[PDB]
Amino acid sequence: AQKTFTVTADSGIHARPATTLVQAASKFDSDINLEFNGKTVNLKSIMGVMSLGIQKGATITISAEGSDEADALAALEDTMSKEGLGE
Amino acid sequence: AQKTFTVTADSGIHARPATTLVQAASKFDSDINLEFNGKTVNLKSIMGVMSLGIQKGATITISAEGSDEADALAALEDTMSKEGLGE
Amino acid sequence: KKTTTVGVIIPDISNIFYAELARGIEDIATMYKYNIILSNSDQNQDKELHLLNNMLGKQVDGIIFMSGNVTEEHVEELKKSPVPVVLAASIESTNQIPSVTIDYEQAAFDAVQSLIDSGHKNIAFVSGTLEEPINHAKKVKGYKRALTESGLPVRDSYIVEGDYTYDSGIEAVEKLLEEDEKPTAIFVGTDEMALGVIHGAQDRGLNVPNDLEIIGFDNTRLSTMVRPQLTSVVQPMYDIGAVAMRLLTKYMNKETVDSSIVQLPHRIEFRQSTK
Amino acid sequence: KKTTTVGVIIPDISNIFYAELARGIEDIATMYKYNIILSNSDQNQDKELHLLNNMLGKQVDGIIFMSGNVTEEHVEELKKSPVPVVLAASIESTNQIPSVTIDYEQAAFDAVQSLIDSGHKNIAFVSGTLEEPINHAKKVKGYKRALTESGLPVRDSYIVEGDYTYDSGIEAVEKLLEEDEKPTAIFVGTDEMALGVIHGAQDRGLNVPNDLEIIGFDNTRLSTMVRPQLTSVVQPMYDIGAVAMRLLTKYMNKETVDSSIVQLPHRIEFRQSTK
Ligand SMILES: O=P(O)(O)OC[C@H]1O[C@@H](O)[C@H](O)[C@@H](O)[C@@H]1O
Ligand SMILES: O=P(O)(O)OC[C@H]1O[C@@H](O)[C@H](O)[C@@H](O)[C@@H]1O
Repeated sequence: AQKTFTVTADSGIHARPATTLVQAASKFDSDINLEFNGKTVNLKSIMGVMSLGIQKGATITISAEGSDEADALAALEDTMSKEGLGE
Repeated sequence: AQKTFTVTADSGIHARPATTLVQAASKFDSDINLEFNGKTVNLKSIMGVMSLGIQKGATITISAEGSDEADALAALEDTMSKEGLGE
Repeated sequence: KKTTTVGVIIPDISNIFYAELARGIEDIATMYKYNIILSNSDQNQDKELHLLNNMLGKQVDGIIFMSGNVTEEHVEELKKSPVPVVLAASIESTNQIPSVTIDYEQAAFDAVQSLIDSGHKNIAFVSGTLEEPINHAKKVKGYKRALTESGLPVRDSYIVEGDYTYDSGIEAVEKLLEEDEKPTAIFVGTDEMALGVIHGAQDRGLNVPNDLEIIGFDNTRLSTMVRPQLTSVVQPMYDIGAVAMRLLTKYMNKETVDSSIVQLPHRIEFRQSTK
Repeated sequence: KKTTTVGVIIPDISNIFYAELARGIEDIATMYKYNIILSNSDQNQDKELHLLNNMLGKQVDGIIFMSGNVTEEHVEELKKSPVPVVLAASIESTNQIPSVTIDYEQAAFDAVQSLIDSGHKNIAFVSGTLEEPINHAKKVKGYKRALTESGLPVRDSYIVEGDYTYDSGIEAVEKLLEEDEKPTAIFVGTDEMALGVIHGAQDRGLNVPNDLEIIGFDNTRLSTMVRPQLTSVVQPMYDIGAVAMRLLTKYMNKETVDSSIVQLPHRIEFRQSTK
């Protein structure tokens, strides 16, 4: 119901690669969130995700709760590396 | 009915400073033209003026023929230096 | 009644700074099925105020406004607007108009503080047009506050204003180098000017960061297109435009808004212009 | 029936190159009382074709299209459009669709020719995505033609492709420097890449222009924000957008059109990256 990564993107989770990671989680039914520095937000929210300011080298944990958990989590893990964000 | 200048602008007569010189001549009634390298065009035309590609250091001669010649020519001489194009 | 198209007023789209914010806005508008009507104002209050009517007179579901100087008169007309208006990378003291930015004053302070923590006592500030509130009200104050809190002098000859152009950056270092007590570090309020400051100093033969450390602001792509690579305060241009648009879609679609005053996180990317 | 607003499709507004063209378009649209609906496509043919309908489906008096690859399919749909369409800084072989650009092939040639006239025999070319016709159909050919006409070899290992990013510029010089017969001059198809080529070579210790002369393309503001200052082929980005818009207002208002195929003058700004 979740996976953890280390952001490799030098720009961290921001700009288009962040709009892309949001777009992706939004294509699901489950409830996807982002855990960072002890703060969890809705991975389907632009403001939420961008209000965290996740820099490079940080550790994050995307969680999924719904009828398509593994699918969301797996698709996002694919987006994570497809976008060079982390793994 | 006309004045001659030497373009000082390093960018020559292009971009916004060229759109400005066009805008200015267009605010008159007379017939304003630009003489360059043996080519004359309507100083009220964007395509015409930009099709000449007037670089820095070139010599040009703006001409005016109408009921407000001196006014156009004088206002343009003011625009010429106001825009750092030449004198 | 509604067109699903928002209008955006911007000083100059050709400036990398504003072009970056525009891309974020545009991306999010697209995401939420909106259209944008971009218009350049060139920091002309008259043009700016006029362009406001135009957009409203073309009935747009929203307005994103950007400007180096949001005056009382601007605020008055913006409060009158029939549709939600969100300010991007711009500020007005009363906070009556929604806006998305970063904590400029705090970011300037952190920047200078790191130069002080590095052993610098003579630190200058090359600023953009001092008239613009982000400069005199925030960046300058953050710079001064970092100085006073460390019990350092706050000399006005150590603050020279540029005009955001790379050349003003050059002219600024030369003027600063004419000072008897030469600064050892320089905080520049913009990346483009910081490149001019770096070059103007290398042309004078000094070495960055050995003879002079430098820090810029915005962390644009120019920061990595210099040698040494510019240490720069990070302002997420794209996020600011993106989030300012999202905030706008919240007002437009009447969603739950936590705050109309948003300050995204900022940090400093340390590279080579600092030790 | 008519809205007095033209739609503009662009790969990426945050890129200084396109941001410059947009400012010219916007200025002229303003001059002729038009509104613009900007939309980013990111060089995605699917996105591009889709955005075409959108604009038409919102009834616009015109369309200015920009793209690195205007394919036969693009041309087909553009000919079908009910409104005047003008291509800016983009090309399609048949010339059936109006367009404003410069003579790319001739400009690449002049660039290389000046390097040959300077005594260079081993001249390379760092290019952008080779798939895009402006590159393989024009810039490359102009580069090759300058070589053959002077009776010089046309080696394919002397042509490396970048992706327009400053980093690819760096990677390109290193690859070119791995060659046994080192090039003495390098023509880069874009200013941003040329900066990377200049830096990548200075990081390898070589001196520009003594060990290696370089020439870029576009003459953006980056050309003067480098040391040495980049010699660059001049493409009037703003004029191209401005004139492409004017040409469009001529078609829209049914005025007299001399030619729908326009090539603005180009020249070379010689600075310090060349001797
Ligand atoms: O992108 P750069 O070169 O850092 O420039 C950014 C600056 O550009 C200026 O034009 C704006 O007025 C400033 O507010 C902005 O910070
Ligand atoms: O502005 P610069 O850095 O020279 O880059 C211009 C280039 O930018 C690229 O993104 C475009 O695909 C090219 O067609 C264009 O020439």
